[PDB]
Amino acid sequence: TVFRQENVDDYYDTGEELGSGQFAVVKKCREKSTGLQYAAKFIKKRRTKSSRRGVSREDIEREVSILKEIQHPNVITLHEVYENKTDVILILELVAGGELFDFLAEKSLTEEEATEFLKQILNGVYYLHSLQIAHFDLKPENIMLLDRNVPKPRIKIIDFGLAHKIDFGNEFKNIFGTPEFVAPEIVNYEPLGLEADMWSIGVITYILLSGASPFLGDTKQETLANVSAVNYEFEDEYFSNTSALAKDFIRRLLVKDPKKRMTIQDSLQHPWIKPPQFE
Ligand SMILES: Nc1ncnc2c1ncn2[C@@H]1O[C@H](COP(=O)(O)OP(=O)(O)NP(=O)(O)O)[C@@H](O)[C@H]1O
Repeated sequence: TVFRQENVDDYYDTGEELGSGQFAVVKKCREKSTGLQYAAKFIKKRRTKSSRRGVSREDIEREVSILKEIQHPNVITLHEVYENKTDVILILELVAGGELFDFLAEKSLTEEEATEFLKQILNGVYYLHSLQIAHFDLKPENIMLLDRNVPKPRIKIIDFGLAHKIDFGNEFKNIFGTPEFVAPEIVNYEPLGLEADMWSIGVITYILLSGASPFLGDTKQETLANVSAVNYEFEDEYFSNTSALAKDFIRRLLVKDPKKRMTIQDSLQHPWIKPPQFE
């Protein structure tokens, strides 16, 4: 699929840098015709047929296709796409309140504050999974707040760089996100499905409640070994006054066998809730 090839600077003015990844730099921008602000994600294209630098056209088109399908309060949306010889430029919904990662760094959360965030994450993931979209890179950096200065911030899931449509219940292409957050099936290069996101949600929940990471070792390989072995525990120092239902929720997500793990629908009915890899 080919995108708009006009100069993005003819239609937008760019401002501050919002962040960067391994694929992209993201800048605040303002559309000239409307005065509305967006996040322009510049993704560097591959320069050759066999290069490791940049992102393949297949991968860029997948992220764009997935983003084009999305419309939900807890996910970012895609406004426009441009391209030139060097970059594809995705004009994304702006999330101006910073990462959940930054917010957590500033202040461990009460169970209420943690569930406030978590219910919104679950709603966003319920939407994605209903569409058979596995995000495959859920972690606190990829949850962003609309406004960080309110007592109950609204959030949006970002970073669809690893997202895939799951047509047959599993896909096999070795996707591999961030070691602290990946499920055992990712570590073991097994077929992957929507269940991998549910494991990541378990890890996120553990961190929200404690400020500690359940599998983190001193090296990436050690983290990955810990993940595969389900080598975590609830340290009393962090969890002694945390509710047993909260621990139950996490326990039912941090399950090696993806078939035995809670689904997104299960997680919403749970009594606690219910109303790249190499060094
Ligand atoms: N819609 C947005 N609004 C505000 N900031 C954003 C937005 N999208 C991305 N960012 C920031 O830009 C950073 C990089 O974007 P991201 O989509 O993660 O790029 P990537 O290089 O494709 N993937 P990764 O390597 O996993 O970071 C993020 O970590 C955020 O800090």
